[PDB]
Amino acid sequence: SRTIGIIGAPFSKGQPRGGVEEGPTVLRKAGLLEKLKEQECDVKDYGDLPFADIPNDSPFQIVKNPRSVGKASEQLAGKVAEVKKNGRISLVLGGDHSLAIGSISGHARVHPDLGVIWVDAHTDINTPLTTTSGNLHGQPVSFLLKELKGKIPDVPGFSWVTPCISAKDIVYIGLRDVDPGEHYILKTLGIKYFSMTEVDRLGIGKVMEETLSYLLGRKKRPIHLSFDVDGLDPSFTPATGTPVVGGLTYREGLYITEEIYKTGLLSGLDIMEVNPSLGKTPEEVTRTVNTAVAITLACFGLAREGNHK
Amino acid sequence: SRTIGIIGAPFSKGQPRGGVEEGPTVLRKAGLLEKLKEQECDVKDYGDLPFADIPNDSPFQIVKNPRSVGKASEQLAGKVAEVKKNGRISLVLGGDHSLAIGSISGHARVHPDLGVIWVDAHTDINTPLTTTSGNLHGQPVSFLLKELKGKIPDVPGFSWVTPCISAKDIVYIGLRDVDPGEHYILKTLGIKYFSMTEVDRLGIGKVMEETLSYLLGRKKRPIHLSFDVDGLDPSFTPATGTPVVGGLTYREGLYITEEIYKTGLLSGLDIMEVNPSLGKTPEEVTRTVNTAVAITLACFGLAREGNHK
Amino acid sequence: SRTIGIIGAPFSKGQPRGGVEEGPTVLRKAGLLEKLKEQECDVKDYGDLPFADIPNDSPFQIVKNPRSVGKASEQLAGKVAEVKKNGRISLVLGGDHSLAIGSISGHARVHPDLGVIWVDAHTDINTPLTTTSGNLHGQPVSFLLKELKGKIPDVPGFSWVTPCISAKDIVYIGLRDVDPGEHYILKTLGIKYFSMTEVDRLGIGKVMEETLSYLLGRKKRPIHLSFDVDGLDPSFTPATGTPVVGGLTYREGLYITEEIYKTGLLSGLDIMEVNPSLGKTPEEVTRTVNTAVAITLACFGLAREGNHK
Ligand SMILES: N[C@@H](CSCC[B-](O)(O)O)C(=O)O
Ligand SMILES: N[C@@H](CSCC[B-](O)(O)O)C(=O)O
Ligand SMILES: N[C@@H](CSCC[B-](O)(O)O)C(=O)O
Ligand SMILES: [Mn+2]
Ligand SMILES: [Mn+2]
Ligand SMILES: [Mn+2]
Ligand SMILES: [Mn+2]
Ligand SMILES: [Mn+2]
Ligand SMILES: [Mn+2]
Repeated sequence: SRTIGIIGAPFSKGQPRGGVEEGPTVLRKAGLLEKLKEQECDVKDYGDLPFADIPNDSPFQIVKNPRSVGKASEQLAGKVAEVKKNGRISLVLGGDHSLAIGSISGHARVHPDLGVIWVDAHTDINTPLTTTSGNLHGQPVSFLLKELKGKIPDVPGFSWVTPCISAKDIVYIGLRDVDPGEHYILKTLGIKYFSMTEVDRLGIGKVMEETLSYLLGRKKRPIHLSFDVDGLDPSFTPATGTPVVGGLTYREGLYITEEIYKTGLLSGLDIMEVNPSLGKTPEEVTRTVNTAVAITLACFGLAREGNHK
Repeated sequence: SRTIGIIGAPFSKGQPRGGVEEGPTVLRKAGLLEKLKEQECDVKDYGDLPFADIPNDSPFQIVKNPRSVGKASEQLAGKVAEVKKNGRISLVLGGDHSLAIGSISGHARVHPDLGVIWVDAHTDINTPLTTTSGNLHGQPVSFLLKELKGKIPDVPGFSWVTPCISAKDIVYIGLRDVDPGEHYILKTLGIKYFSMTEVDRLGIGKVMEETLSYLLGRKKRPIHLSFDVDGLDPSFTPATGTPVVGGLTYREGLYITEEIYKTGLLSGLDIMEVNPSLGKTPEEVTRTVNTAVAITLACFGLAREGNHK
Repeated sequence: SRTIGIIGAPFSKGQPRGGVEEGPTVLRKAGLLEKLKEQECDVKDYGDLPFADIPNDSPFQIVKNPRSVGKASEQLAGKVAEVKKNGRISLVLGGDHSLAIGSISGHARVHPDLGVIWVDAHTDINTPLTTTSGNLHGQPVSFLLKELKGKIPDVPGFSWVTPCISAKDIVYIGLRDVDPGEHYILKTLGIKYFSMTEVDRLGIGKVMEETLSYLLGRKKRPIHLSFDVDGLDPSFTPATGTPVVGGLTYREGLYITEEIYKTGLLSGLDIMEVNPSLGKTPEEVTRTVNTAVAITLACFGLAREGNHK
């Protein structure tokens, strides 16, 4: 089969609300491990990463906690390279999407040929100089794209970073709130994306066929799914830091993941931006967490038509 | 036109919660008859079947109320054969889906060439030996399929049963919670099914075109729609005994039924698993019942584009 | 670019509930102007039309307030012809859809070649003689269609009306509650329509491609989008006078409008039937209004993939 390599990443300094740290904990408490075990893959829990805080982490321009966000990805990258070394799918239950920098970097150190599918309401492709909020959870892709090196200033904390993925190797699914600058980068660099407009016109079925043919056409290769829980509509994942109406349906989230599983090329997965302290009610938290687990489970074989040994 | 042959079937011993008996009553009280009359078909109410209880109905292995569930279908089968004899569409407003055994049997005694469309979140294809719950409302198809005879043990109450439908003659629409054994039967026997995954990939439009071409391709023939209210999402039919998230939308339920009506081959209909005592609030009950009536009405001509004489 | 010509039309006598008058006000207070200004079009606010009441406006048969509804459209028509004269897109934030009579008339006096896309749960094609409610907000299309002249009796208030649009030049999107007589007109006249049934079968993507090819096939030409807020499901626009379940999703409303914008042929827009006094709660009002603004904004360039100068 395909072994699972779990990695906790309770980090929240890539953004303002500290609750996303709760992510790994709640995800675990929801029985994620035994459910993956109920399925058919070996679960190797590498535990939760201990991110020692950086006492004097002054901002870079408008960018906050640059050193914390940077060392957090650095640790994670080395962590992801090890699970991928022990021949496994890296499964990061993170806090804020700024961790994708480390997740994808450590992943690419083992399989530099990987292609990325980014399910998000946002592009998270802002740079230190285009950012207006200064939150690093909305800039991970800029530090990763090869075509943007030269546009990324040397920020404290990211000297280790080497642009690992090119414009032609990533696909966005679910966009609906892209910054004017981010949109400029999408269109200028020619990044493949399926915003809600496209999902509406093609239907999720044609969307998945097209993103997979676009990435797996010429050559088969490792697939890194970075999944931001806010890619789905707030009625399904309300306990997230930046929710936007008109998102992917419960069902569309499962299709995406069931189709990615079937390629048999999943190599790394990120389950990001879940923040239970942001659910209106205790059920809003339970709804967001269960949808996140259901999502993760489809990535590893859980199919709605059924399964059997 | 096409005459309607209504049949009440207030039976609940095919499962654990006794409220599904309420089905016929609430469905009637919702004005189902006068609304069908407002449309263009003759309504002949054969009343509600009186299912005398079996005093000493001991279990078969783990299967409960086998004799009650069996005689309930037996009566219903003979009842369905009569309405189909008086040249009409049999319309069973049942309790639990175990009644499908009788509905489809009595139907096939008149038109053994019928093809079946099973709208459900479940396959209900468990046998007495594969069942874990032992509830007969999740085993009707096994007693019906010809390819499973030889696998079905002789259960008290079903000596009258003769496998009437073959694997190649039934289509599932809406699956999302199939047991590991049920999935084995689907795949082994090669039963046509459109789980939520397929509905997501093809869209309900291609799904209906494909299930109808699959059943009505070679030859036109009587169509039996067995509709489990839980085939639709709990946000539309919450007052049911086994609800599952990610189901058919209000709109998708109507399309299915509007397309089935248009074939002009509807011959039998089952409106199952509605249980008002299971609605959280009085409106949860009203929502589930009205959606059930709206569904039944589309089966008989009610179209969203409009109608006229 | 394409200049915007805003027109307030706080009129409610085309129907029974007086709250729709609130429309222009709430729509404005929601920041509609500055948001359109944030985009890329010149906003010229022609203010809100003052509809002096007609003291002795007795009914025509069963038709109520004929003289008020008629003079309201008459003023509006002359108003719409002026904005269209100052080279702009007429944007009417009305009350009840009876105003479409004036909106489309004054529009056609400037561009008689316009084609119409009518997003509604209803056809609003009843005549004075087929109407049963006698509310003029459900009869605007009959006074407009050229093929129905001869069927429209001379009603007090509409002597100025000259059938401006032919059957072949209008497309309906979202129908789900058409009167038996209205359906007769649709089918008899051969009006192009995509009811919810079609939206379900084709998907909104094929629907928009087909309605645009149907109208913009032979020749490009001015497009008048008359948008009834009730065309969308009540879960998105609950504060409307005649809501019907099974409507267009939040996302489908945006696709329609994003695709219409892209043709670059939008010439007139009506944002009708919003009635805040009909929202159950203050958020039901806010939900209906924001969805209406989001809709209007997509008509003028707001795209979910993003925008930039
Ligand atoms: N465009 C916004 C996006 S914040 C959302 C971040 B994330 O996708 O990770 O939740 C920015 O620059 O902060
Ligand atoms: N697979 C379950 C299904 S229970 C649902 C039954 B019915 O579809 O009729 O609601 C079982 O064997 O009890
Ligand atoms: N068919 C109904 C429709 S009322 C709905 C009007 B409107 O679409 O404008 O909201 C009638 O004749 O009053
Ligand atoms: Mn993100
Ligand atoms: Mn996001
Ligand atoms: Mn069932
Ligand atoms: Mn079921
Ligand atoms: Mn209208
Ligand atoms: Mn309407």
